[PDB]
Amino acid sequence: YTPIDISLSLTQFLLSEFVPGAGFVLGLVDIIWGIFGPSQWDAFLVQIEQLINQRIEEFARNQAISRLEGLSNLYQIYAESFREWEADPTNPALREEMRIQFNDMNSALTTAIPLLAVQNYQVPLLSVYVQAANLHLSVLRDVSVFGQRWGFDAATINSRYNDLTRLIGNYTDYAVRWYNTGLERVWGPDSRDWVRYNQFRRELTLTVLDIVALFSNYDSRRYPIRTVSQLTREIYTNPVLENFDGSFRGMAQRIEQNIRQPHLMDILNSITIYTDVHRGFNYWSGHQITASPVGFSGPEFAFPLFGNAGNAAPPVLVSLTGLGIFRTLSSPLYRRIILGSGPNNQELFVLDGTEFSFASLTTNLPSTIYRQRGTVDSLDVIPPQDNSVPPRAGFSHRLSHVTMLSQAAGAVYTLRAPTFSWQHRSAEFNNIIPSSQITQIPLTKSTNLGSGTSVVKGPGFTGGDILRRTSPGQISTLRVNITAPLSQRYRVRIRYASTTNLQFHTSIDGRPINQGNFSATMSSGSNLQSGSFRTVGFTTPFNFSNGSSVFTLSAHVFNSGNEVYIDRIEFVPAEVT
Repeated sequence: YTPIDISLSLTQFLLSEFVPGAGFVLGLVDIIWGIFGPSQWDAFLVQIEQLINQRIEEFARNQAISRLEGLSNLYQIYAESFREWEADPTNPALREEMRIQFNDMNSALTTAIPLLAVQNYQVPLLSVYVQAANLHLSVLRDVSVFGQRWGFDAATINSRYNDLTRLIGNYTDYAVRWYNTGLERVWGPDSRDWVRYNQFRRELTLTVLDIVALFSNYDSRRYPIRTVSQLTREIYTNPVLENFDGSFRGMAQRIEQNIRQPHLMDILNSITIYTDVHRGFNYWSGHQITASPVGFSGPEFAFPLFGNAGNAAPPVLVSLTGLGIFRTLSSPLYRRIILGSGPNNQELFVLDGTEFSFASLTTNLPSTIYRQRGTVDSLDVIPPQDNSVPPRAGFSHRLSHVTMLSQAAGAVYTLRAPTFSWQHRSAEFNNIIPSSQITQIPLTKSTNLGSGTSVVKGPGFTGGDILRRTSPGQISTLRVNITAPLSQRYRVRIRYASTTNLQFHTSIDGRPINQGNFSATMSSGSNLQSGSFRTVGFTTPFNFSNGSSVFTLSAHVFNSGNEVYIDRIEFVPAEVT
């Protein structure tokens, strides 16, 4: 198991078991920290060193691995003490131990951390910094909750919660600043650079950004109970270009521009693939996709045809079944040639096959084969989050969209390189609001946008993209399914940024429900950082009248020309005060 396999399972844990307790505490031991030896840490460092091409200087490299082993042994002491204390929480002995162990844990973290942010080696240390920072917020969150019951005085507990608050933000900002710096250091003009650039973005989303997005949930006073997030960002693969022995000069810009722009989240319904021929070689020449709005709250639309519809063989219909497409086994075809080219005998850089497999927890589903299988497996770059069940059940992402990159007009060869888009399994097909948890629903999971609302690129720490609007109006509208008894009262919070004070109004099924004044959070022309956002609630609770409702959100009472950014809304049970 690699840094990518560990990280994916950690993310699964953090998305399903985010509640203060022993289980959380021991959870972090079984997944990451219950390890002995540099081995895993050296593996975490190598994974990024060999990507940005920067091996950390020896001394610093060893010192960093050493602190990691130190934090590992100590947390193992801490976790055991906590397990015992929670069992006999009154035993003054156990309660003094926890205060002893806590302090040591905390001070070790405060010291190890800067050594994981060594000058000039900030980028390759990055996944190891994120793992420590995650541990730290976790322990600060620990006193903040059980400090009194351990015997701490309200004054220290209050200072710890203040540290937890300052750091949740400091850590978030550091990770995003360095991720963005390596990412640009890796960019280049030719296609070889794009493959490296995209690979950095891909792996660092899986091992850094996906963790950072959950840092906000450590704020114990804001998320007292089980809170549940959803990651809506997309990661990409391009079989034809990632497996090519060479490099098409100056093609990077083209490749990026081909990636679908910020948009509301949609569910893939089908792909109809078209086959052409050249020199006795059939290949995937073009295709057409059809997708539905989240929750299928709208009708199935279709995108224009990507590529060209060839006649060489009849169209193949790939239609969604099960929990989606969790695997693609691609077959790239590189027909190279020793020059002499009138427009006729040409080089081919395309795919002549791909097997699509459908996810399921119950049964083994029949895949849909387009011509033949291949050896380029998606699982090798986007692995299961759970390796104790077949990949069909432990899959971490599901296919969302397939573009089609082609050769520039005037290029003398045939390039048919489709970029595949992958969606995190957490972004559920439906928006479900149950009881006994603070359900988070990002606004990209909206059924539709209001006039003038834009889906803008996320800042890096929100787990996906965010909506924006510069004048009073309706933001968006979303279908919601309540599994909790309708008797349940809820309250809504809105994580947002705004250069102005304004009102947010909500309405369920046309009926006005909440309204309130929210204030500004940033100066005009400031660049978004964790501080720019605020998560504010409405005081008045409400009930849902029906199982499936249409929730609408709008902003008012402000001059146009101001930027308003809205990330997500949270449905908090009324009993949580």
